[PDB]
Amino acid sequence: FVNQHLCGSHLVEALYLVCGERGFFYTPK
Amino acid sequence: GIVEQCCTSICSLYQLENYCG
Repeated sequence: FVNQHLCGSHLVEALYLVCGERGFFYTPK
Repeated sequence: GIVEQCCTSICSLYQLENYCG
């Protein structure tokens, strides 16, 4: 699921799934 | 940043993990 174009909610979902309990930062700008 | 790497180009696990805590 990670090796494709991932935008908006699709990118956030991928970060969520990958990072798990480590959490993540999403900074689009 | 992440949009340029994963949205306007093809994402990778390597790159996504750069954004994990």
